[PDB]
Amino acid sequence: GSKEDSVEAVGAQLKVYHQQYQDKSREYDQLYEEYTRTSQELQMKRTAIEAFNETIKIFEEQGIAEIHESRTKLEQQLRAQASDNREIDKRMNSLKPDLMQLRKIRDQYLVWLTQKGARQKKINEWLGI
Amino acid sequence: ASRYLTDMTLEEMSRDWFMLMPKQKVAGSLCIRMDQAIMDKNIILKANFSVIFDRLETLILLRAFTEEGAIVGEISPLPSLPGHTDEDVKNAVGVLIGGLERNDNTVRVSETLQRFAWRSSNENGRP
Repeated sequence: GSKEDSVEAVGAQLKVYHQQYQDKSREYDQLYEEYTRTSQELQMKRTAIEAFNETIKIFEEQGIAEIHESRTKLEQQLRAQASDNREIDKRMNSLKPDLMQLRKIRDQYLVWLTQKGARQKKINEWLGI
Repeated sequence: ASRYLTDMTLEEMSRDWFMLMPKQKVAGSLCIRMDQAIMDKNIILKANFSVIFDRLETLILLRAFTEEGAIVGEISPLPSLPGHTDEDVKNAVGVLIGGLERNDNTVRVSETLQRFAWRSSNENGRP
């Protein structure tokens, strides 16, 4: 209980850094999976708005009226979804430095323990295998 | 700018390895270790390091692997000493390559190492 105490305490820090990296990694994948979900729906809402107002221009030269409100509702939901989709892009943009720095310092703690005598079985226990 | 590249997995970073004829040198606060009993094989230098301004910033770990996956060399910062510089890492690689080639080993660097701090120019390998 002296120099090994420092090894055990640092090895405990390796656990916390590993959890935090995996906890923010799990958070980052939820944001990306939901981000591509909304942008695909933004696409569909977009060309649906096209075919909406294109059913107007294609038959306004001849002259079917209450359809304008459906297009106004879609354009309302479009920029409301694009707003929330922008917030998702902002949330996970501030995570990349967190993920990179957590991963780098996790590796540096792993290497520090290796140089101090911690074998591979000790490293896996702190890493949850 | 400002990235973190990893050629090695967590297993490769943490794997135990043994040297029959240990040789250790020091380049700054980096520790260069290699097994002098290794001869006539193709060795690859794989490293984890951060970059900044498209230059190698800080080395996390470097290890030398044979074709079969055995670890025969390593460069790592000393745990009790402060950090190192871009120039220190390159000097360490030159010491490891030069010392590994004295035993007729064909040492190569990875694609990421070749982009920010490479060496050698390489020699022929034996079957």
